Amino acid sequence: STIQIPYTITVNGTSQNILSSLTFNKNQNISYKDIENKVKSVLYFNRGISDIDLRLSKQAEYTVHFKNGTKRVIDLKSGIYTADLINTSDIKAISVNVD
Ligand code: NA
Ligand code: NA
Repeated sequence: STIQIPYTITVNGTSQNILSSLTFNKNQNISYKDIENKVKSVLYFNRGISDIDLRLSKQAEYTVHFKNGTKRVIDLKSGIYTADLINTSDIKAISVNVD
């Protein structure tokens, strides 16, 4: 009843094509706040980037890449106010960039 959604994290750059993914429930509507929590978890455990490191970064975002070719960029240092939910099975991949 779960699926993997691939993700990548850019902090200072790697020379690798890392095949990492996050576990989500299949075909479930979720919020951008839910995704933000999962992004924060992998930032900490994979890269040692804590919430305080995000507070002290000049810019940070994650981007949801949809299967239809469109994207939504979420600013990790700003509030999330949309009520829109998105379906996990419509998501192709998630990218994260922290400065
Ligand atoms: Na990278
Ligand atoms: Na913003």
